[PDB]
Amino acid sequence: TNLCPFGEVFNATRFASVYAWNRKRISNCVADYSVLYNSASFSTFKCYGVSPTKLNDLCFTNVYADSFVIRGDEVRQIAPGQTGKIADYNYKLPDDFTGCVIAWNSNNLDSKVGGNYNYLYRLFRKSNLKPFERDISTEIYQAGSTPCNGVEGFNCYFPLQSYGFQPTNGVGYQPYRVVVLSFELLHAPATVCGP
Amino acid sequence: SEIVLTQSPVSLSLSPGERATLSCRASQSVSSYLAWYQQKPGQAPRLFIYDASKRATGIPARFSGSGSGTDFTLTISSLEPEDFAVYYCQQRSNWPRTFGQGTKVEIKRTVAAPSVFIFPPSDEQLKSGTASVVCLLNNFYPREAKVQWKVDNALQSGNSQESVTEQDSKDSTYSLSSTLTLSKADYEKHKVYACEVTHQGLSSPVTKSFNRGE
Amino acid sequence: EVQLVESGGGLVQPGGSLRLSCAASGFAFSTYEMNWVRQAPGKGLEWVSYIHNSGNPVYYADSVKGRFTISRDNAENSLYLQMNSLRAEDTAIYYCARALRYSTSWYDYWGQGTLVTVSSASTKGPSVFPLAPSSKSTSGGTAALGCLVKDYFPEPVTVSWNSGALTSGVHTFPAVLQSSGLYSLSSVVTVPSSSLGTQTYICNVNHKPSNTKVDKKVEPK
Ligand SMILES: *[C@@H]1O[C@H](CO)[C@@H](O)[C@H](O)[C@H]1NC(C)=O
Repeated sequence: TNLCPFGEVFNATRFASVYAWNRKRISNCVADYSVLYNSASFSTFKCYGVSPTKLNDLCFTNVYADSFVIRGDEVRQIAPGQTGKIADYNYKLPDDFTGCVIAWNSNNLDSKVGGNYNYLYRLFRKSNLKPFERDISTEIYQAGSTPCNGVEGFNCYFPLQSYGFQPTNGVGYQPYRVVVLSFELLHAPATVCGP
Repeated sequence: SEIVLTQSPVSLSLSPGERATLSCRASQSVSSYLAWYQQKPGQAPRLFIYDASKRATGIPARFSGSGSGTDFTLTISSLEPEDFAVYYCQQRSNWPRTFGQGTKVEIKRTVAAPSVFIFPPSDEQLKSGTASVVCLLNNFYPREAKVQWKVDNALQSGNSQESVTEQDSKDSTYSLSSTLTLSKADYEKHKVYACEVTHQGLSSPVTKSFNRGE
Repeated sequence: EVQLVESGGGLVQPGGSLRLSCAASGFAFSTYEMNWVRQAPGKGLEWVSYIHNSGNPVYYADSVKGRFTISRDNAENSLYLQMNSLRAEDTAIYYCARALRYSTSWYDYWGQGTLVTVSSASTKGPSVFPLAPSSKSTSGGTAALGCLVKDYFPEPVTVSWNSGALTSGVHTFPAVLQSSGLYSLSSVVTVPSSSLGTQTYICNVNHKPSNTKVDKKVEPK
């Protein structure tokens, strides 16, 4: 009767930046997923491939819990077949995504008077990320003919940009904490059933 | 080894709209790791040029820099009034990021003799055991001025102490104050206190005088 | 708005210690290299210490090794400098410097700086004496007058005239450190020759390290 540690993910004091999105593995435990949606405390709870209800009657080998913070008008990008700065350069989901995307407003926790600049997103990148790719490189982005030589300047940009969340921002500009559950069914006898 | 950056010249006096060139020589090769800063009095420095040719954000085009190895030049094509300040050069090829000792760019101007005022000690200060006599040199261009105190027409040295303002933003002049501090006992031992002032704008050293008992 | 607020300065007895703190806001402080730069009064710039955004690459000026140590908090966005075994040589304004990403030494943005003064002298307020205008000055040209601010140890003083209403012609001179170890300073203003009995001029001398506010009327004798 080992219960899956969802409290560590959803109730974490600090969430990671989207460019450095954190990944947690759920294995060898019981996950009663129904308490998650049958709580009505989130603003987005979509499941793809699998169905959110009667979802805890299935067995998987491993469950991945990806967590990060984006603003309100980028939550729609956390979905299969989406485009945008977050989907292209920060966090990409496969077209064949089977799993659940969970988000809720976190203006009370991640916004500060004068701006909370701890949360970052990747603004410049040559090519789109592959699905489930983490790019933490902070190399100066060359957008011109002259070499940057590691110094930001004309046509040489630092790849990461700060959200600067403020409590008086618009809802689309407000911070949202996102948890992505990936259901991976490897060959090993399924270790996360969760009656 | 401490990479010594020696700047040139020590001071530079030019009129607005003139071209300005500043030197910074390194003891050993820094390659291209050198930048230029600008600092106005009572303020933190401001990055202008970096990597010996690249301009910082918001730096106007009239500023430029070149050079490599051990010799570097900063160029202001046409001096605006707000470009008159102190400029430092800094290297990042060896810890520690040593600086030059500064090149100060002052406004060239026409000659102006100062207005001279002498101030006797206050009665309130003489209720203390000290007496301070203050000579004021006001609004003169050439910063080079000579001030000699005279007590019964016998000048001293050591008891005066000078202080010079920055070039006033408006008339581009300098103001100097020399302070002759004496004990009350020695102050009430002599009779006439005078301040002789020599300057380029003065065709004769001007003295201002007062007598102890008004 | 990008901000850099240094604090924690002040007086220290020679051989004591301090800790300075830098409050960053308006930018991703965790992605920047940080530095400390001193400037002694009337002298040039000297680089003090360097810290990487990760924090392990640490360098100091050779003259302050073993005595100074630098630290940074990427969560609370704060830079610190611990100073130990302080000498009178360390008397300077210590700026908190913000370096262009991964140049390690081209300082984008500077704080206003805080003044660290290391000396055995004790805090003392300033005596304020007037500098009365010359008796029988002139008819219409100019007359000069001011206050003399003498014998205050902590260096910053604020001298204004008529509560900031008298600004033209004012010359607040730089201070000079006397043989005693105490600072002395004059502030003078030039005013119309025949306006002395009609108009009143008054100093506003302020010394923050002593909670002192001395106003002084300055009129002829
Ligand atoms: C987070 O905490 C709340 C209140 O303590 C609790 O109701 C909720 O179940 C927790 N989240 C998870 C995933 O357990």
